[PDB]
Amino acid sequence: MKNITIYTKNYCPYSKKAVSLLSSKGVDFKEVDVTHDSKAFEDVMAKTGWDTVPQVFVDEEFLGGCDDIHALDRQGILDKKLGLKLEHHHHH
Ligand SMILES: N[C@@H](CCC(=O)N[C@@H](CS)C(=O)NCC(=O)O)C(=O)O
Repeated sequence: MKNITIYTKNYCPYSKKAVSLLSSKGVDFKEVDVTHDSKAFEDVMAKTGWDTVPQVFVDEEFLGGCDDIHALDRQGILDKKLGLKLEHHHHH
């Protein structure tokens, strides 16, 4: 399983919706609540240059926010990013 992390705040509808989407995918993931934690939020802001929640990561790859991960899903490429099963056809 990949290391999936989402940074959230408890008043934010968009972080709640992103968590919901991730739950809907059947993956395990770590939620880091930064509602009350300036240091943790600043550390992540330094990493991405983004100053909002949610921020979603898969093994150090930053996928963005609520809008971004929903766009990835419409594009059909969120599953792959999250570590869901890949199928390959082998031909001789
Ligand atoms: N369109 C963004 C919206 C993100 C956003 O506006 N987050 C707000 C809270 S609801 C925020 O991080 N405000 C700064 C803060 O709450 O500290 C997304 O898709 O993630």
